[PDB]
Amino acid sequence: QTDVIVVGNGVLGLSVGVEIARTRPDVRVTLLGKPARQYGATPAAGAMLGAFGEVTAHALASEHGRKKHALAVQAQRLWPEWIESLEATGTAADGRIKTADDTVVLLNTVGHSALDDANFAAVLTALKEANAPHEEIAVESVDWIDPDPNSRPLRALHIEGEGSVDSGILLAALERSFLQAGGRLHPVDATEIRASHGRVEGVVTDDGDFLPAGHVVVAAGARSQRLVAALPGLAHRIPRIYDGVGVSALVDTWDGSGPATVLRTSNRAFACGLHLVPRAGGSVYIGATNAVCLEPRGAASIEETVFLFNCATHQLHRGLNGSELRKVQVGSAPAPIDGFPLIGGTSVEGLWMLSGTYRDGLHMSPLLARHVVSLMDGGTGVDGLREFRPERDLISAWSREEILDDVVRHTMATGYEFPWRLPLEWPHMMETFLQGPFAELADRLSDTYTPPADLMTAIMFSEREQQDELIAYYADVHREWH
Amino acid sequence: DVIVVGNGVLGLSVGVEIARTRPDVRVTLLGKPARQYGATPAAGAMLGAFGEVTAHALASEHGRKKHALAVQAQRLWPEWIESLEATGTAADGRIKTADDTVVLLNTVGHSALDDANFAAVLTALKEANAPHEEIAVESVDWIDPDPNSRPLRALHIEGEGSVDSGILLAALERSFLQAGGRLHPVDATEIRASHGRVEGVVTDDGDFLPAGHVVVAAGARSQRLVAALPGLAHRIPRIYDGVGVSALVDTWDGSGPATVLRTSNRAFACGLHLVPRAGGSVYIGATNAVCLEPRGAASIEETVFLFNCATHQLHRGLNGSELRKVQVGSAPAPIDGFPLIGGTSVEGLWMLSGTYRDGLHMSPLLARHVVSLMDGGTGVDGLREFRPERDLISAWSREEILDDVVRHTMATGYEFPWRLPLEWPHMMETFLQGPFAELADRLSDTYTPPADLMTAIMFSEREQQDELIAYYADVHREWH
Amino acid sequence: QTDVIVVGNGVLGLSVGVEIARTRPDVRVTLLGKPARQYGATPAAGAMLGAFGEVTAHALASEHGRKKHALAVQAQRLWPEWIESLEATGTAADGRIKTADDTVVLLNTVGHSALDDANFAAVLTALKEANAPHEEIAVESVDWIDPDPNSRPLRALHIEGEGSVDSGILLAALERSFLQAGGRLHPVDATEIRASHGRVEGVVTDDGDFLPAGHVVVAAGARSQRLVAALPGLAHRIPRIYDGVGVSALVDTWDGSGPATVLRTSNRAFACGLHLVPRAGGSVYIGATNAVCLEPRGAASIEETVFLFNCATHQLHRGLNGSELRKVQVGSAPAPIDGFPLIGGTSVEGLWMLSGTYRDGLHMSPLLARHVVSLMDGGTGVDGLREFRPERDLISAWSREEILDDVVRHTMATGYEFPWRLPLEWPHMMETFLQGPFAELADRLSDTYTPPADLMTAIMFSEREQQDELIAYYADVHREWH
Amino acid sequence: QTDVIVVGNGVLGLSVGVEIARTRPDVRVTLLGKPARQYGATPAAGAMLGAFGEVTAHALASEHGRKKHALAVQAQRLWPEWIESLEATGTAADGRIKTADDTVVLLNTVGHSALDDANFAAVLTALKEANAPHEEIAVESVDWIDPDPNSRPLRALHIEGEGSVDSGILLAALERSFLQAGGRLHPVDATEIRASHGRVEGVVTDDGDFLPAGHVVVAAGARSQRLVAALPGLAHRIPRIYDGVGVSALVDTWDGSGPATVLRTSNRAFACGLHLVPRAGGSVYIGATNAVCLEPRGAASIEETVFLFNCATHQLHRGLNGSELRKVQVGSAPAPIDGFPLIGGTSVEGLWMLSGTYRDGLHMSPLLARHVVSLMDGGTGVDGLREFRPERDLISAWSREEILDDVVRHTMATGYEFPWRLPLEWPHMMETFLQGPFAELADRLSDTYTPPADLMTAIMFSEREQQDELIAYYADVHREWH
Ligand SMILES: Cc1cc2nc3c(=O)[nH]c(=O)nc-3n(C[C@H](O)[C@H](O)[C@H](O)COP(=O)(O)OP(=O)(O)OC[C@H]3O[C@@H](n4cnc5c(N)ncnc54)[C@H](O)[C@@H]3O)c2cc1C
Ligand SMILES: Cc1cc2nc3c(=O)[nH]c(=O)nc-3n(C[C@H](O)[C@H](O)[C@H](O)COP(=O)(O)OP(=O)(O)OC[C@H]3O[C@@H](n4cnc5c(N)ncnc54)[C@H](O)[C@@H]3O)c2cc1C
Repeated sequence: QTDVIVVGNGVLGLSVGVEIARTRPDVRVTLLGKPARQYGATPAAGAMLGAFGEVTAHALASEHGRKKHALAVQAQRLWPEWIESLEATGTAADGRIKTADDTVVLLNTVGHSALDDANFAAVLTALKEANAPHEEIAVESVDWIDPDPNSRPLRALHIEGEGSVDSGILLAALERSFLQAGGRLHPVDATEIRASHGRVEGVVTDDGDFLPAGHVVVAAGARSQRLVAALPGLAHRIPRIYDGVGVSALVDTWDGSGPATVLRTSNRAFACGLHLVPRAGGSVYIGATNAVCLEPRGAASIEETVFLFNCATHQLHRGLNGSELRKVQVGSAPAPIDGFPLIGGTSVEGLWMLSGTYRDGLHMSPLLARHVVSLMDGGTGVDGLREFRPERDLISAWSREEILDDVVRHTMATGYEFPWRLPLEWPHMMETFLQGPFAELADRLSDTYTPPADLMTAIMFSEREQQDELIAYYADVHREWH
Repeated sequence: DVIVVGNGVLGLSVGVEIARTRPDVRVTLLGKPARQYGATPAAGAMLGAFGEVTAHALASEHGRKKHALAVQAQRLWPEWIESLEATGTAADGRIKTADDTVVLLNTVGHSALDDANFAAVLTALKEANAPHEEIAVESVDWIDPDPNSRPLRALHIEGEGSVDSGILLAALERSFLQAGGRLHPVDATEIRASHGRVEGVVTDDGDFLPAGHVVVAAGARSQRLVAALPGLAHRIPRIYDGVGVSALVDTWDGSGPATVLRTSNRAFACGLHLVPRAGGSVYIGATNAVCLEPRGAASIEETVFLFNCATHQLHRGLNGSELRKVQVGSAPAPIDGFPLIGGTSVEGLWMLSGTYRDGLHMSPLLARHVVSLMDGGTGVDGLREFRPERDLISAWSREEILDDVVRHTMATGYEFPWRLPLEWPHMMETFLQGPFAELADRLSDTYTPPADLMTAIMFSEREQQDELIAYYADVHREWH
Repeated sequence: QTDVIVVGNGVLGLSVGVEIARTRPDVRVTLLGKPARQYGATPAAGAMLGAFGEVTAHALASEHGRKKHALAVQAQRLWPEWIESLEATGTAADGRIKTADDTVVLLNTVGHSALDDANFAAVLTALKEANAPHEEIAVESVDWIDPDPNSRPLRALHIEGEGSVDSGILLAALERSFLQAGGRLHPVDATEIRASHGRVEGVVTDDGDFLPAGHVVVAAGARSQRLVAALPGLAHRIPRIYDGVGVSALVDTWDGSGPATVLRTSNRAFACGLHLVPRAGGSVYIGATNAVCLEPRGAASIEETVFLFNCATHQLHRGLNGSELRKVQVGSAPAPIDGFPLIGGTSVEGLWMLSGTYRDGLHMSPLLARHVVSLMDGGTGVDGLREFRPERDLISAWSREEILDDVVRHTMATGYEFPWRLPLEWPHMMETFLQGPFAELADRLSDTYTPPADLMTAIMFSEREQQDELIAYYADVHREWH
Repeated sequence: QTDVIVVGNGVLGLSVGVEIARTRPDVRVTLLGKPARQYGATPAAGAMLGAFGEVTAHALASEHGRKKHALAVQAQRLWPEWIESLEATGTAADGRIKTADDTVVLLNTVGHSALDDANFAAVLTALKEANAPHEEIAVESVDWIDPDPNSRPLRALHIEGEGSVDSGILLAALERSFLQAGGRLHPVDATEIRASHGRVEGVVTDDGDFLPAGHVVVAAGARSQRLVAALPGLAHRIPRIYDGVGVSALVDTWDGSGPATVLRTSNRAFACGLHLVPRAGGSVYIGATNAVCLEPRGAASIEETVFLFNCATHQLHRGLNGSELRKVQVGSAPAPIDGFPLIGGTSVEGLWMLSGTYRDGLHMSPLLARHVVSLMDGGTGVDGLREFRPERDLISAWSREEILDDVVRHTMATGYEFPWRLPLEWPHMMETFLQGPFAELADRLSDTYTPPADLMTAIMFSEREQQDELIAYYADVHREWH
C-alpha cells in the first residue's frame, strides 16, 4: 500500500491528517479515534497560541529550551494562513477559530519572586530579541480586569499577534477540512502497530479488524509511546510519556462580557498557569492546573478546582465569583520523561510519531504537521526539530544542580501562589529542609539521568514501588544507549 | 381520575400513597426526567430532625411545631423504605446510607449561630428523650480536619441518618408503576377550573388531561401555577427558588464515614455536611441562596465555599479526591417561611410545596396527610396552620428578624473564615442595622420577610423591591 | 522689654529660637519646654526631608496642595547650609544630622489601588514636571530590602537629594546652636500668656514664676491653640489643633546593617505611611502610624505597634522580625481642624504662632523659621505662607463631596493595608453602607464647615458629647467670622 | 555573728534572704544585685501560682513530671501564710501581693491538637485524681473575655484556689521584709566567688571591693552557673544554665476594667503560653513568649511582641487592641541544659546554689527557699528536691526518641499557633522533612546526652561554631563523670 493511517483524533492527528490529505490527493489517508476523546488534552485547552507568554528564565537557560522557544516563534508565524485555510472549507455560521489576536501578561505578587519576576524579565528579553511587536503598558489601561486590590497586577505587557483559538471550533474545522481534502474517519482505536523486516504493514483496531498501510503516524497523545514501544527492541529507545493532567473551566460571565485579549501570568509552580481565554456567546475559558500523574486520571481534584477558581476571581475579575460554572474540563498533556517532544522518524520504515508536546502541542500543531509531511515526502522538514527525533537516549538539558534548585523553587512557589500566611522564619526553614531529600532522590534514581522538576515532585510523593520501577527503567535506558 | 403535577420526592411520594390506597382510581404523575431546578436530585439527603434544630427555630411556636412534625416523620422512615425496597431487587441499591449522625462544633463560624444552635440541639434531644451522647472529638471515626478548623465538641445522634436521594427517586417511580400509577413525561402549563371545581391540566405539548383531583407538587413552580386561577394571586403565598449547591466526590482511598457528619445550620440556611454513599462516593453540601429568578447553575463562589469548608472542617483527604458532579437544585422557599400543604377554595385542588430545606425528610408524613384529606379524613393534627390558602404568617417580630439578618450577614464573614482588623466587625454590625431597618419599614407596615429572603431583597434591583411592596400591599387588602 | 520668649522646644521652637538669636544679637531670647518633650512629634519623627515622596494625587489636584509642594521644594534647598550651620557649633563626636541623601519609593499591593497606584503616578509626574533627578529602577537593584514575596514591591523610584536626618541629633544640635548664638534654655512649661491693652506682657510658668517680654512665639505643637485661645475673644479666632498621635520604633538590626537610602511607600490611609530611615550604630527607625485623637494620648495602642511591625517585616525586611526592639516612640503631629498650619502674627501685638504643621513640619522647619523671623523684623517673609496666618476663619479647601469620597476611600484602605482576606462581595457591601453615615455626620456637624478626612473619621467614632461640643464650636466660629 | 552572702535579688535570692534573716538571728545576711534587675525573670513574670494549670500530657507521663506536679501542689499550700507574713511588714498603701484566687483554662483551636487537646484532658484528669475544687463551665459564663469568634474557646475550666501575684509588689514586699528582719541590701553585682582549700572565703563585687563570708548562696538566675563554673574543675560539674528569654506586657485597658480570675491556655510550643494576670489600677499583665538563647538578650524581638499582642487580642479580648501599651517586659527564665533545677550544696564548703527553675520558679519560691535554709541549718529540707543537687552529671529523663517526637510536634505547633493558612498538603510535607535533620543533630551532638526540645530547637538554628562548642562541652562532661 501507499495508504497512510493517522492514529489519534486530537489537534495533532487531525492537523497531520489535513496536511497529508491536501499534499497527496493520490493516496488514501485514514484517521483513527472515537468522538469521546478520552483524556483528550485538545478539548480541555483554551487555547492560547503561547510563544512569548510560555517563556521562563529556566527554559531560556538551556540550549534545548532556546530551540523549543525558536520552534514556538516559527509555529506562531504559520497560524494566520493555517486558520484562513481551515475557515475557507466552512461558512460564517461555523464560528470563528480565532477568539483573540493579542495577549496581556500580568505581574502580581501572588507568587514566588524567584519565578514570576525572573519569568516576566525573560519574556520581555525574548520579545526584544525576536523583534516581536509588544509594549509594557499601564495596568490602568488593561480593559475589563477587576482584581482584588491585594491581588492586583502592578505591571502589564501587551503582546500583538499572540492570541487564542476556540479548541472546539478548531477540531470541527479540522474534521471538516480533512473530509474536504478526501480523508476518511474510521471511529475506532488502534490496539497494535504491525511491522516486520523493519517496515510498517498496518494497524490492528479494537474491533479485531486489520488496516494495511505503508505509512503510520502515531499522534495518540499520552498513549503514543506505549503503542510504538511494543515493537521489537524499542521499549528503551522511545522515551516514556506520562499524563500531564490539566484542569480548566468554562464560565458564563455575570453580564455576558469578556476581555478583548488573552489575560495570563507567566508559567508558575510545576507548569501551572493562570489565564483567561475569550470565547463567543458570553463564555470565558479559565485555566489551567497541571500535575504529572504516573497513572491516567479522568477527573479534576477538589484542590485543582478551588485553586483555579480562587486565582481567577482574585487576580483577573471579582465578577467571576457570581458567574455561572458551565463545565470543569480535564485533559492529559502528554508529559515526556526527558521534557522534550517526540517528533519524526523511527528505525522502522514508514513509522512516524508526533507526541510528548506537553502544554504547547496545540500551538506547535501546524509546524509539527508540515515537518512530518516533509519527512514522509523525502524532505528534511523544519531545521532544529532534529534533536526531538522520537528514537533517542533521554536528553539531559540541565545539570542535576539546576534541576534541584528548580524543584525547590517550584515547591516553595506552591506556597506563595496559594497565597499562604505563615511566620516569616518558616519559608527559610522549609527551603533548607527540602534540599536534602530532593538531592537524595536524584542521586538514588540514576547516576546519569535526572527527571525535570514537574516529574521529580510526582516521583518524590509516589509509592516506593513506583520509585523502584523508575530506577529499573533509567538503568535499562543507560544499558541500551551506552 | 387524579393528576399529580411534579415528579420530585413530594409528587412521587403522594403518587405512591394514592395508587396504593385507592386501587379503584387512575393516578397520572406529570414531569420530565431532566427534573429542571429539581431540589430532590441535589439533596444528600439527611433525615434531619434534631440536626436541623436552631435557637431561632425553637424560639417561635411555628418553629416548635415544625420540629415536632420532623420527629413524627422520622418514625415513618424505616417502614416507608422497607415498603419501597420490597418492589425491587438486591441490584437496585439501598435507600438508607447511614443510621446515625455526628454534629460537630468548630470555630469556623459566628458564636451567635454555632454556639446557640449546638446548645439548642442538645436541649431538644434531652427534652425528647432521644438516644444521643456528647462524645470526645478523638472518638469521631474517619474525620481528618485542619487543626485550626477542627471541632472541639461532637454529638452522636442515634436513629437520625440519611438516604441516597437518587435511589429513593428510582424506588418511588418503580413503586408507583407497581401500584398502577401512570408516568406522563410532560410539564403542566395551566390548571383548568370553573364553577369552583378542577376540570384538569393543559400540558406543554398542547394536550388536555381531565381529572376531578389535581395535586400540585411542582416545587418552586407550584404557586406560579395555582396563582393564575381567579382571585388566588394574593391568597397563595409566593414561593421563590432556594438555589442549593452540593457535590459528589470519589474519595482518594474509596473510604467514607459510617455516619452523617454535619454542623448546625449556618448563615442563611447554608450548612456543612457529608452524607455517605455506596461505591467509594460521598455527598457534600450544601449552599443556599434565595433568588427572585430561577438559576440552573452553581456560581464559582458556591463551589469554592462548599469545597473549602469540607476539606478544612471534615477531611483534608477530600482535597486530593476526584470531583464527579456539582449538583444544583431549587429548595422551594415560601415568602412567609412555612410550607403550603393541603386543600384550596377550589374543589379537588391540593398543593404540596414550600418545604424549603426539609421536604425530603417530611415527604412520607406530608404524603399520608394529603392522602387522608383527599379521602375525607383530617390527616395529621398540627399541619393545619400550613394550609396553602392563607394570609402570610408572621412567626417573628420585625425586631427579631432584623437581629437575625445582621447576625447571619456577619456569619458569612466568620464562616469564610475572614481575617480583618479587629475594629472592622463592630463597624460593620453598626452600619448594617440602619439599611436593613429602612428596607423592612419601606416593604410593608405589617409583613416582614424572613432573613434568608430579606438579604436577597436588600441586594435586588429597585424594580424588584417595588414589585414586592405592591405584592405585600395587595395581600394586606385581600386578607384585612 | 525687647526680650523674646519662644514657648516650645520641638524642632519649630528651637529652629525659630536659633534664627532669632543669630539675627538679633542685641535681644535676649528665652526658650521654654522640658527635656521629657511630652507628646513631642519631633523625637518620634525619623525623619524624612519629604518633598517629592510626600506628593499624592489628592494634593496635586488642589491649588492649596500645589503651593504646599512648591514650599517643600523650597525648604529642601535650605537643608544643606542649615545642617552645615548647626554641625559647625559642635565637634566630630556629636554625630551627623544627615543619615541619608536619597530616597527609594516602593509600590506593593498591600494597600488600596485608589491611593497607592494614584500616588505613585502623581510622584512620577511631579518629578518629571520639575526635571528633578530621579530614576524608575528594577526592584532587584534596591539595596538591602528582603520582603515577603507576597508583600514585595514590583516598582521602585530612586529620588536623588531627598534624604533624612536623625531627629534626636537635630534637636541636640539646635539646642547647642541656640546656646552658641546667645539663647537661654529655661526647662519649664508655660501655663498662661499675659496680655493687656492688646499687647503681650510675658508668660507665667508652671513653677509659679512670671517672665516678662514684648515678643512671645508659641511653638508648643498640639498645645499651641489651647494656650493662645485662653486670651480674651480668641477662643473662636484661632483654629483648633488636635493630636495626630503617631507611633514609630527604633530597632537594632539582627546583623548591625541598615539601608543606605530612605525606603518608603507613598502616604496611605489617614496619612499613615510605611518608611525606614537609616540611623548610625546598627539602629534603624521604622514609622509611622497616624490617628487624630480629640484628647492627647502619650502611649502607643497594641493595634498601632502590631500594624507598624507587621508592615515593616513583610514589606521592607524579614530580618526585622528577629531584630531587637529598642524603643516604641509616640508623638503628637499638630493636626489643625481646617488642615492648614498656623504661622505668623495675631491681633495681639508681639504674639506670634508657629504650629499646625501636622506630618511635614520637621522638613519645613528652616523655611518656617526664616518666614516668622522676617515677619518679626518688619519683612514679608516667604510668599504663599501669608494665607496661613493663625487668626482666621476656618479655611474650606475642599468640597464636602470631595471629603466624603476621601473618607470612604481611606476607610476601605485600612482594610487593604492590613491586608484583610474577605469574601469578594464584602468590600462593595462596606463601600455602599459607609457613604450614608459619613454624609449624615458632615450635614449634622455644620452647614458651612467640613472637617478633613483624617479628623472626620476620629469624629465619626468619638462620643455623642464630643460630636455635640464640635457642633457648638463650628457654630461659635460661624458667629465670630460672619 | 557569721556572714552569709546571697548573690541575686530575684524572687529566689530574696525569698532565701528573708527565710535566713528570720530563722537565724545569729547570722549576718547580705544580698547582692542592682535595682535594674538586668535579664531578671521575676519582674517579667505575671505571675501565675501554677499547679493544675501547668499540667501537660508529657509531664503526667513521666515519674519526674508527677514529682514536679506534687511539689507544685505542696508550694500552693505555703502561699497564703507566706503572703500574710510579707504584707505584715508593710501598710495598706504598699499594695496587695495577691491579684486573683482562681484561674480559668480556655481551649481554642488556635494551636496544635497534639498539645492543646492532650493538655486540656491531662489538666481535667489531674484535677479529678486530686479531688481538687474545679468545674468544666460553659464558655458563655466566663466573665470579661471578648474573643474574635474565629479564635474563641469552645471549652473552659474553672480552678478554685489557683491564682496569681503582682511580681513587682512581691519583690518590694520581699526587700522590705528582708530589711525588717535585719538583712543588708548591697546594690552591686558579684564578678567572682573566692575559695581556697575547698572552702568559700567570699565574693569580689563589680566596684572592685571584696566581701568576706563562710556561706555564699548563688541565686543569680541565668548567670548562676557562669559564676560558680569559674572555680577549679567545676566547669563540667555544674550543668549549664541558658537564657529562656520571655516577653510580656503591661497594658492599660480601654475602660480601666480587668478579669477577676487568671485567664490562660495550657502550655504551648516550646513552653510559650498565653495568659492574662489581673493587676490593680486599670492595668493587666499579658504573657508570655519563651525562647532559649545561647547568649543573653535584654530586648524583645519584633516577632515576640507581635505574636504576644496578636494572641491576646484575638483569643482573650478584642478591647486590648485599642488599649495603651505601658511596658514591654523581657526576662531570662533560667533554662538548665538537662531540664532540672540546681538546688543545694556543692563540693565547695559553704557554697550553695538556687537556680535553673525555668518557667515555674516564682510559684516554687517559698518551698525552694525553706528547702535550702533547712539544708544550710543541717536539716534534710523537702524530700525529692535532693535529686536536683547542683553538682551532678547531666540527668537523662527522656529517650532521644521521645525528645525528637516532641521537638517536631512543638515545631509544627509554632505554625498552628500563629495561626498559619497553608495548602492542606504542606503540614504533612513539613512533618516528614523535619524528622531527618533533628535526628541527625541529636546523633552528632553526643552518644549519651540529648538536650530537651526547648534547647534542641535553639541548637538546631545556632551557628556551626556554637554547635561544635556544645559537642566539646557534652564530651568534657562525659569524661568528668564516666
Ligand atoms: C442542595 C440541597 C440540599 C438539600 N438537602 C436536604 C436534606 O439533606 N434533607 C432534606 O430533608 N431536605 C433537603 N433539601 C430540601 C429538599 O430537597 C426539598 O425540600 C424537597 O426535595 C422539595 O421536594 P419537591 O418535590 O417539592 O421539589 P422538587 O424536588 O423540586 O420537585 C419538583 C419537580 O417538579 C418539576 N416541575 C416543575 N415545573 C413543572 C411543571 N410545570 N409540570 C411538571 N413538573 C414540573 C421539576 O422538574 C421537579 O422535578 C435540600 C435542598 C437542596 C437544594
Ligand atoms: C516572661 C516570664 C513569665 C513567667 N511567668 C511565670 C509564672 O506565671 N509563674 C511562675 O511560677 N514562674 C514564671 N516565670 C518563671 C520565673 O520568673 C522564674 O523561674 C524565677 O523568677 C527565677 O527567679 P530567680 O531569682 O532564680 O532569677 P531572676 O528573677 O532572674 O533573678 C536573678 C537576679 O540576679 C541578678 N544578678 C545576675 N547576675 C548577678 C550577679 N553577678 N550579682 C548579683 N546579682 C546578679 C539579676 O540581675 C536578677 O535580678 C516566668 C518567667 C518569665 C521570663
